[PDB]
Amino acid sequence: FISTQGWDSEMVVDYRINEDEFHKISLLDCDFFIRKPPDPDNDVYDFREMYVTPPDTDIYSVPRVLAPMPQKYIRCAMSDYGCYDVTEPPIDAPRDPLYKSEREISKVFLTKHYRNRRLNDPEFVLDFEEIYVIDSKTKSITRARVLVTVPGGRKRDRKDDLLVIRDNGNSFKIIHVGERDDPTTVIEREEWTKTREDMEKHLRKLRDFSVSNWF
Amino acid sequence: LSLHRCGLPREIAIELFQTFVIRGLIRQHLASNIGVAKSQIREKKPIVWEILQEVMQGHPVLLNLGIQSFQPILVEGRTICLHPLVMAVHVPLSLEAQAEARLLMFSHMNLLSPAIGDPISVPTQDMLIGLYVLTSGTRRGICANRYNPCEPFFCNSYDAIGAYRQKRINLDSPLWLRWQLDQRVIASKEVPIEVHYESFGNYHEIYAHYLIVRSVKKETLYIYIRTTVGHISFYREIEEAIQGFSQAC
Amino acid sequence: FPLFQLESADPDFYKIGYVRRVRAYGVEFKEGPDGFGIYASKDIEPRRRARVIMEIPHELMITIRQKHPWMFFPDIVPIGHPIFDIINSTDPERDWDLRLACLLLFSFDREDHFWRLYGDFLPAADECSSLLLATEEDLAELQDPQLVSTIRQQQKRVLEFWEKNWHSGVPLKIKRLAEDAERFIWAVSIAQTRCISMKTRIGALVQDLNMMIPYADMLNHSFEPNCFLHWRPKDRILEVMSNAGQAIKKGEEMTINYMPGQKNNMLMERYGFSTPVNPWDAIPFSGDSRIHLNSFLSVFNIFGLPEEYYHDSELSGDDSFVDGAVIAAARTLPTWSDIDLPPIPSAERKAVKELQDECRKMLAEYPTTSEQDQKLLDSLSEARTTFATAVKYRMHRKMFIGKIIKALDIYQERLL
Amino acid sequence: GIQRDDNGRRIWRRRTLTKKDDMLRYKLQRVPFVEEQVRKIKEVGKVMTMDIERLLLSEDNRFEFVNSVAAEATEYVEKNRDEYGGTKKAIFHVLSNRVNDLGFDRPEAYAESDPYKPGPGYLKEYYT
Amino acid sequence: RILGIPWGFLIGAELTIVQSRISLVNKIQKVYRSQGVQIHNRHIEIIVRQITSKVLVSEEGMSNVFLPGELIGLLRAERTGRALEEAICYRAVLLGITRASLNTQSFISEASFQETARVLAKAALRGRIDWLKGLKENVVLGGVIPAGTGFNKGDILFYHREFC
Amino acid sequence: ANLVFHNKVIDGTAIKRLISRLIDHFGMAYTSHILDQVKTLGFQQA
Amino acid sequence: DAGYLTRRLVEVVQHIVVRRTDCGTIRGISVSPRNKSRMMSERIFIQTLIGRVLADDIYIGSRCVAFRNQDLGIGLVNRFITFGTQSISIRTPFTCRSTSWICRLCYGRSPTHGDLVELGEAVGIIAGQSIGEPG
Ligand SMILES: Nc1ncnc2c1ncn2[C@@H]1O[C@H](CSCC[C@H](N)C(=O)O)[C@@H](O)[C@H]1O
Ligand SMILES: [Zn+2]
Repeated sequence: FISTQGWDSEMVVDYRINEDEFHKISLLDCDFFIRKPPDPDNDVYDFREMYVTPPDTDIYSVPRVLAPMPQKYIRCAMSDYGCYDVTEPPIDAPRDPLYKSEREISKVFLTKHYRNRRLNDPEFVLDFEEIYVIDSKTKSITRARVLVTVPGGRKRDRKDDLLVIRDNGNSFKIIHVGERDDPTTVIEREEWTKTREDMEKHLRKLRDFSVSNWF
Repeated sequence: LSLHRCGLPREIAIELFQTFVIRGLIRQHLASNIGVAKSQIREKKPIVWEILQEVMQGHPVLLNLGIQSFQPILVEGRTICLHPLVMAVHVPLSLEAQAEARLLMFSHMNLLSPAIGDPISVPTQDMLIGLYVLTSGTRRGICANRYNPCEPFFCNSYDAIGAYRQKRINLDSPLWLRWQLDQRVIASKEVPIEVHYESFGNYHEIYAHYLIVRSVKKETLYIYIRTTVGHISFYREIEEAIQGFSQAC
Repeated sequence: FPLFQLESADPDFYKIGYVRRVRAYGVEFKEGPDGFGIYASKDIEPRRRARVIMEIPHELMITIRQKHPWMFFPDIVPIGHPIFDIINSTDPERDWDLRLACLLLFSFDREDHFWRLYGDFLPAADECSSLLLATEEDLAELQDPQLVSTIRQQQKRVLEFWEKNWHSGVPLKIKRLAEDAERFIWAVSIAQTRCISMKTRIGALVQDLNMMIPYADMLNHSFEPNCFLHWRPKDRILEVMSNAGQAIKKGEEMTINYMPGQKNNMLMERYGFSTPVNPWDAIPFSGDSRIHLNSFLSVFNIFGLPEEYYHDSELSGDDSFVDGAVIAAARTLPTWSDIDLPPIPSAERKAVKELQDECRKMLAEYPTTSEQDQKLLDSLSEARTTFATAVKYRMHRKMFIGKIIKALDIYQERLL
Repeated sequence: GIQRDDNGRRIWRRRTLTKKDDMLRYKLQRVPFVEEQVRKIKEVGKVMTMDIERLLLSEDNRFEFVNSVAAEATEYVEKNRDEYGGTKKAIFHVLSNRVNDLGFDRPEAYAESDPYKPGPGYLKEYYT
Repeated sequence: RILGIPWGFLIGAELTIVQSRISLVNKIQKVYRSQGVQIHNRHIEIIVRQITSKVLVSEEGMSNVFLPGELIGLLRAERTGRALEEAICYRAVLLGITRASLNTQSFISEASFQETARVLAKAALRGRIDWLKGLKENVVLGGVIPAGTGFNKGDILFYHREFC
Repeated sequence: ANLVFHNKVIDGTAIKRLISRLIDHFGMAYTSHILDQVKTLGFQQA
Repeated sequence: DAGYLTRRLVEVVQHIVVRRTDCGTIRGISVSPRNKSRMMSERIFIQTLIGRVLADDIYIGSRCVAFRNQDLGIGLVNRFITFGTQSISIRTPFTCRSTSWICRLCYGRSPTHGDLVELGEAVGIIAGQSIGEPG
């Protein structure tokens, strides 16, 4: 209907969109709207028209676009990125819960289906080279910069590659599925790096530090 | 001992409850009158101690929150036995005094102090050290591995505890626990360290303390918590205490 | 030797409450064509005190203050939400049902609210017996112009509120509550038929509340209930208690008195139902002929003061005749009383005959009879819930007038 | 609303959850190893402790509750003097009666005995 | 010097008493909070109410209702000021907890606290009456205290049958 | 029972906070039994 | 020195008992969270409010968020901090219409029992112990 492409990055629009012609993507600090062409699987996106709103509000504005956007329809799989906010709220009323567990979404990833194949297609794979990132803090949408380390180049067996996401959803690396790291290894690497720096900082103020070894 | 109970020696209990022991002997016709009932108590006739246990049950005594009410039980020895979170002994005589002792002065309706509303019987000293050691988790980082790295999986918590009983794991050795409840693990509010995203649609989110397995094709959501049997033991003890009390009441 | 010797509700109905501390004792929720109900799953033996039948936590209810200012307990409406402005724009006296309907629709929209789950066991628009859902043809079957005009005013008031507050310019968070007028009318119907008003103490604050209470809004009405509601302030639990000393048999329905002292036209306006044994129903007599109040009460073993009339069922043995209709007859018949003056039998027969003639004159106002209405209900196959409710209403009034003719005939003979 | 098909049986829409409650899966379960704990709770008299708290939830003033219980207990002793003071205590009888009046079921005066006592003369000895 | 009759004394006493209560509670709570001791302000406010609940009839206020130098309750003085213009002139006084304990409504409580002979000599000369409202009064008498469970006092138709 | 799963460490101020929340949520009879069980666990592990 | 003070503290308020439900006072103590001369401690200021009974209604705009004679819980106090609640009027032992007794509403919630303080409670003696004991 409307092409918001090339429009202001934060100005409000005069109208209220019909929300059932759009994908509604809810993040911690915004609602992101991307036009939805009709499709039985409901996973086709029209990025030419996009809006962003404060949560549970109907006052729409054009989001900041930090990368070139797809021009034709594309099929994408959606996954969210964030944390659990598990709290222990104060107990005011009788039988007030001992904890509250809520999910806080800071980023949403839209991963293109390879050649736009459907989920139920027997040849369905994801195209990790084309990923679009919605950020809640900046109310923006961008394309991820992906580093491919799999040998094969553009023409390769996409059934063998694994996407690794690190650094608050900012680093994207495609590796071979045989180079998969154990979850224990991932956790222990992070702990070793942090405790190694903290220990050296603690030991730095000892006056014989410069004539001592790590071991 | 329970929080609401105390132990009294025979020599102290028989003096405190002598009037009731005399009545119990006369009521059950083990003694003809008051004079005879006194001699059996004097001569330590073994039927006296059976009666003393009967009349003591359900009869609270006052011990001098300096003064509280406990349900006395007969104990072996010569000393008064008190539970670790706590000499004059008073036996209420009238039913009005016995009602007040049981319903107002017992050690479980006075769990909060009147000054600010703080709990009174918080574990201390050796009890507190035991919980601290129990819930001090696994060693981490440079204290866990000599070198920079550039664990067992248990289906349920009972299998993990059973492996600990068979000395297959230590109290603070890390493990993964299959979690079949909601995500109720108190942890730092942090995004995943790493997301492993397979091209067929499944992705693994690795957090500092748990792993979540999700998919873009199915509605699956599998949770594995990285914990120790110490944390599992502490969670189970409180949960089984709550379930045990509910079943018994 | 042991070797030689109404459907149950959805199991998830009780379970969603049970996991949130709803407790039911000795009762079961059963579903029939006429709706849900609560029945004794076993023989509830009498005790010295009232027995606890159900316990409903406060946090599962939707309550609003009866009196201004409008505060919600528990407070679920966020500060600044436009729904409060809509609630705040209502008439404090008349629009309690609109305020509850707005809260109810708002509650369905909340993901964490219990009534998102409990709302699926509420009667739908074609299953609720409220006359707010009645068509003009359903109101034509009431045969009561006063009640019909009352319902039309209610439907007009409810509709105008929706049109004023759910116009085109309202926010989406308001539009999605009542997208159509029928959705809002249904919510008001739920509010009217299920609201329980009690005086409660919450903490230190004592106030009157209009409450939507799950699992207690499944208790049906009776003017001789075997249960009553009791607010327990200390833990904020609504108790359903059976009457002290009253034995309740297995399968017996558990009932409360929705509306003490109210006639069937009030029960129809609020709850969309009527009873043939309403002890408060009245009939317009001329007063020319009067019977002896003391004799009529003693013939039928009706004891107590007029405002507490009851039937001593143990003084009749097996006389099934005396019920709430005869008690209503005692209160509505023209009566005389002169302390202890006895009535002359021949003068009382003239009054009984003249009263029976006036009773038949009123039955002749109705185009059909109460038997013809009863078989009309049995012959229905595609009737709206409100149509059957409208027919049951006029049949009950005919059954009441017919009971008066029978009671007068018995009384006239038992005066010898 | 009212629908009858062919044979006069009314047909009606059964109401169902038609919605997902995640509290159903993780809350209607049970721990299996509390038999020892349950048996000790009854042995030490903790059940009556919960009953007393239950009764006090229905009371506006805990001091009038104490007075009423004592008044009821005094009446028991005058009515039947010889039955109280040993295994049956009047105050315990009042409390169990008041729990039973609510419709719940408790043993009379919370009185229980050891079934493994090796005959007369033997006293169970307590391990402090 | 600014306000007139029952307004200079009334408003002046309110300002002094309100200021005294605020500073007294703050001073007390400053001591306990520096030592890490947490006590609800409820308990401290109860004590401070007794310290700051009295006024002293001024030396010039002489009538048949009050005598100069008399210690009267603050609420009593306020109410009499609204109803009379009989030279009811008073100033707020801060009584320490010792002095407040010797100016109560029970001579039995005062005599068992301190200076028994002085308390009893004065009370006996005027025939003082103790109505035993408090707790320690009834403890001395060996009764039931007015608190807790002691609060608020704790043949026709026979021989007239059918002969048959 | 909807108890949170603690997974770091239980020192003196953490156990005091938990008991106060257990009292406010479960009441004193429940928490009194919980205290007895937690006390037993601490002694055994020490 | 602690025992001598405790004896004097108990003596001065030994007669104070909760004797009425509501003395019917109209006055209340005003508390303000945003004094212009010092950033008041939040936790201490919250602790001096929990359990107090309100002496007047509190509004956020046209919406009554807490009613008169409503006791203050942790949820309500956090709401007054979040929004612009400048003055809160509470009932305290300073507002009761008596010095020989106190009512339930002017005292507020019991700390040991969670509900409003019961009739007949010897709160004077409790206050005396609660100050003397930590000496
Ligand atoms: N005694 C009675 N006779 C006929 N209908 C009754 C009744 N008592 C209650 N009802 C019906 O029950 C409604 C009140 S709500 C009571 C339970 C209801 N059946 C439900 O499904 O939730 C009323 O609208 C009325 O239609
Ligand atoms: Zn007061």
